[PDB]
Amino acid sequence: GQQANSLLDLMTIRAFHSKILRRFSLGTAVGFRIRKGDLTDIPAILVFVARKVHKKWLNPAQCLPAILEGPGGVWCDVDVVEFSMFSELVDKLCGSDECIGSGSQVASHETFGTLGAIVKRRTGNKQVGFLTNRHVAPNQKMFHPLPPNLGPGVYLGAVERADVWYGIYAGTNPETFVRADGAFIPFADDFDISTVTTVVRGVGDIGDVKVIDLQCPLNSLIGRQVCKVGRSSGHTTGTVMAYALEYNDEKGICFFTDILVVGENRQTFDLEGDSGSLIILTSQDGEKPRPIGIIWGGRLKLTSDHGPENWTSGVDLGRLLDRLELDIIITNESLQDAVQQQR
Amino acid sequence: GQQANSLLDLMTIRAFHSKILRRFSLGTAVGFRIRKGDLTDIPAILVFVARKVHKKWLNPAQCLPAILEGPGGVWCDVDVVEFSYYGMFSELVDKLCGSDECIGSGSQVASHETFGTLGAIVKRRTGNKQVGFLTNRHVPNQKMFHPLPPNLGPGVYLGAVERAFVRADGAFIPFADDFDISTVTTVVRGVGDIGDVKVIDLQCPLNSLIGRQVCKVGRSSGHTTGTVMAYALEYNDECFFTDILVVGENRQTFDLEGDSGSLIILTSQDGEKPRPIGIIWGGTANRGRLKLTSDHGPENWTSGVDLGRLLDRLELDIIITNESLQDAVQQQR
Amino acid sequence: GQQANSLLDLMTIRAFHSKILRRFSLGTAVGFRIRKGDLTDIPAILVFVARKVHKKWLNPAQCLPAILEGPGGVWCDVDVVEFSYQMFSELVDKLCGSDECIGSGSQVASHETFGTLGAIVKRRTGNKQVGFLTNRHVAVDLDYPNQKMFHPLPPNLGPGVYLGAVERATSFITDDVWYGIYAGTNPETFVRADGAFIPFADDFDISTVTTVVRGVGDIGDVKVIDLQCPLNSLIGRQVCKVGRSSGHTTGTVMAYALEYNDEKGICFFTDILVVGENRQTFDLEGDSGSLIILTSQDGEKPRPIGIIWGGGRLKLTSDHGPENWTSGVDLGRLLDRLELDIIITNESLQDAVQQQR
Ligand SMILES: Nc1ncnc2c1ncn2[C@@H]1O[C@H](COP(=O)(O)OP(=O)(O)OP(=O)(O)O)[C@@H](O)[C@H]1O
Ligand SMILES: Nc1ncnc2c1ncn2[C@@H]1O[C@H](COP(=O)(O)OP(=O)(O)OP(=O)(O)O)[C@@H](O)[C@H]1O
Ligand SMILES: Nc1ncnc2c1ncn2[C@@H]1O[C@H](COP(=O)(O)OP(=O)(O)OP(=O)(O)O)[C@@H](O)[C@H]1O
Ligand SMILES: [Mg+2]
Ligand SMILES: [Mg+2]
Ligand SMILES: [Mg+2]
Repeated sequence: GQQANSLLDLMTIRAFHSKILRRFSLGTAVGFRIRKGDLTDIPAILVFVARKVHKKWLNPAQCLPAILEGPGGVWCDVDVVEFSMFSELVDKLCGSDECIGSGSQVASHETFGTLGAIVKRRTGNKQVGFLTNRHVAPNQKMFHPLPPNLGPGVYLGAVERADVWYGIYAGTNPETFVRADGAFIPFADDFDISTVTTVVRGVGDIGDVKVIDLQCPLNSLIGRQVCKVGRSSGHTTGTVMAYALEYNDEKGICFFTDILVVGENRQTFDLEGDSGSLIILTSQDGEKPRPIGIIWGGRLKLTSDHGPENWTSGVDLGRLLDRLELDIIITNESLQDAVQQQR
Repeated sequence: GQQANSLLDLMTIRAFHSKILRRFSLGTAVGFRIRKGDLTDIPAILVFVARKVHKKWLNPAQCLPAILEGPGGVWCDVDVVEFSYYGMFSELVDKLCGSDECIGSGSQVASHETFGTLGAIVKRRTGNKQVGFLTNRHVPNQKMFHPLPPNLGPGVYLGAVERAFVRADGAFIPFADDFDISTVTTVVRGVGDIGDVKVIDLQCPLNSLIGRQVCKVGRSSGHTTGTVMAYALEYNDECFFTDILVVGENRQTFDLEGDSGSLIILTSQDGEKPRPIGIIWGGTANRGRLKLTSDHGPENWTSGVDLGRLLDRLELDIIITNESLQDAVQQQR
Repeated sequence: GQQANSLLDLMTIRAFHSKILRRFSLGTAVGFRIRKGDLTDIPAILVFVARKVHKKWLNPAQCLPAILEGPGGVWCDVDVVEFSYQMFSELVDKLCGSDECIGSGSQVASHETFGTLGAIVKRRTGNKQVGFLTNRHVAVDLDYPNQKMFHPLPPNLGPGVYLGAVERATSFITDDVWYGIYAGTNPETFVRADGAFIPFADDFDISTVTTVVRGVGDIGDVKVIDLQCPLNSLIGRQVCKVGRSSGHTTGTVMAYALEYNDEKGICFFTDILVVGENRQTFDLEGDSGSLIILTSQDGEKPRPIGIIWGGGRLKLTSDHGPENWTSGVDLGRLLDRLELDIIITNESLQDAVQQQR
């Protein structure tokens, strides 16, 4: 009966008790216990409650336990958490730059956001396009910086358009369930890809996607510093606080997202319009920063001294690329290789 | 014909001219004249008007006089004030709203219909001598929880509200039969130990109440300090009477919505314990402007229910030490 | 083929190229080129666009040229500007009803609207009535109990004295269809920013009126905006305004002769554009009608040049957000249009009052 040591361990304990944990919680996630506002190294399932109160005011047997035991004697802690812009860089991202890349504004007749990454299809026509958040509203036409009806811009491409077993074994509410996801926009045939850069302007050259391994120690992901560059807030930095967040409505889970990020220094990590931004691990030892997710477009009580903070939903990048069968392009050389290999 | 020297003097003068004063005012109160934004020592009837303008733009019949004489030649000043009915995050507020291990003055109390602040720990003077708490009376029992009622969130059941123009009033919630009173403290967190209620004497000099610094601890704004600006406020739109008027210090609001029921406490000027004089009244909590200086915009004002007169009418005694509280629990029948 | 050297030079160039300038812009004005957030001394036509973007995202049809040449070879620059279409003090308190006099900056209100008194004026001819000048409200219900001005409030809202009734606008050249077609106006929507004259009521006590501008002081005579003199007499000059909502503010004149577009043509014209100094707004709602006054950095008395017109992004630098802009009505031309003279001393007012017929 060993203590949990990985994201998978926490996720199976959380799943094993999910039906009961939804009875007294708004949702759950996995990470490290947060105690007196500070991150611990104690693996835990984070339980989100509408209002966190002292034990004395809870009904008998309404107090969440401190420990949970899953299959095989693997155990973990239980942690209760309450769930209640103008710069040179932003100016370049929104249309004043001579190149298009990560951070650039992308807009349709219906939505607007940030271009996350330049990617290519692994198979088939091997088209070169970009990756951004999947908006929750088929042939949606993407322009930078604005669609024709609102102002000038070039046509980038159309969003590529693409379950019962979720409601069966995950207990999702089929009427309301949404899993945070990304979308692939292949570049239109007549779009000039020589105007594309693989650099992230506010950070610099990035390395290849950092795959989130669910069996490695938790401090590989939880507590890591990240940054993002988006059209609305420019450059911001945050911390990865949790993984595999489940959110609950009255009849089951209604929201899942892979990554939870909180901005540093009680500052918001993202604003509306930053959805699609690349979530990047900042470099701690001199290596190139590596992306881990995409921002997907409530407040979180972390300190008792200050008010609740905004939180950010992220899509696991490595699993997104696998699901869409895409490769990230991180050099101009790789990009020119990808372009000439389009069929 | 001596000048007015007490609250009673001002009020008897005010009553004698009541109809005449209401004809061109939203309401009246008694206190000290406010001149060039500063409090004077000049006893005055405060006349509250929707919009204060220079006399040159007023018709003579609407211009208020500067002096009024009541029965027996007792006289006072008349002071015109622009007025209207219409118009956070800290360790302390967190404790008041549910994270503390005790319940007391400042603690959040809520029902399915209302929410506010617990003002004082009190007991019935006679009969069964039940121990309960005092808060504002909101304008079929309304049974109260800390911090939240079952339909909105977690909390312990405190008790049901006892039911006793709108006059500002407080209400007594006797603690439920199964409530653990050992979780109650008579300390006002953020202020300390308080002394006994300070009776508002209507015949002593005005400077005992008007102009005194006060503080309150409430679930919405934590600790704030202010000044008592007037007594015996009467309002008539076309309506409501409250005992105490407070304006927050440093052009900062004295209360926010949810602070109603908070204890209004005279700060200690010489080393004695601070003494309560009132309870914040709900309604007019967030609503209401008050022009005090022409340098700054209008300021918020707060309504207070006279505590000493509230306790008498409900026949309650305030409990101000945890020893007195332990005793009162043992004497309940 | 000389460079443009006056407002008239820039405006004739702008007219000669009206079709090209209007096809992809929200509007145009004339002034000095703005570069890297700063005013230059380069005469230019300002072209206002909803979003300013890099050349790489523009079709050659939509990319504006940097220079335009008109008839006779006279040329100028073209500058692209990103565009679009409550304060408490001792002064504001006096302006809103606590002062013992009425004058420029005082609050004036009707049953429907409120604003600022601009200037004390008199008719040149006829009965030579004394009154005041304020903005002409558009989209307002000007029917019998709505042209009645009071200070500070109308009888339904509070106390105040009756000042007079707004005189309907007698005109414009825009109303001539023949001229309108040549200028490209849309008749269905076009609005000319304008002022209005309120003659004082027969029983209004004019001895309660002052010609002083509180917060600035005594003013000189109206400064006529000359269209053939060098641009730096107006463009870039610092101005101030006293109004009921924001009290005293200072700004800079950024452009002249703004023409604003809609789907069919020109729908708004105003004479002056002002931007507040130090990234702070020049006006708030209710300051409309305030006198726009040239500040005197020399020792002469400040001179009025316009009136604030009432009821825009104008993003100038990349580090700061968009700034508000203010529409001003050319005072000298407004006075000519309404056949009015401004009264600038309290002795001169008494003369005009005794000279009323
Ligand atoms: N179902 C519930 N609803 C609301 N609050 C609860 C519930 N269950 C437990 N709590 C509160 O949460 C507390 C446990 O919080 P948590 O597990 O985060 O402690 P911690 O992390 O060690 O310390 P900190 O509170 O500083 O994080 C319990 O003592 C109880 O007061
Ligand atoms: N019915 C009324 N409605 C509105 N305003 C009035 C009315 N009657 C008097 N006033 C205004 O109130 C003024 C008197 O104000 P007040 O009594 O407050 O003077 P003060 O306190 O000595 O000086 P300050 O005005 O600085 O407080 C009068 O000069 C008049 O302008
Ligand atoms: N129709 C249009 N819509 C939006 N933007 C345009 C249009 N035509 C040109 N532009 C942009 O406007 C720019 C010209 O701007 P402008 O004339 O203000 O330059 P500048 O004043 O010398 O420098 P600054 O940009 O610092 O003012 C061109 O580089 C082009 O990117
Ligand atoms: Mg914790
Ligand atoms: Mg006064
Ligand atoms: Mg420019």
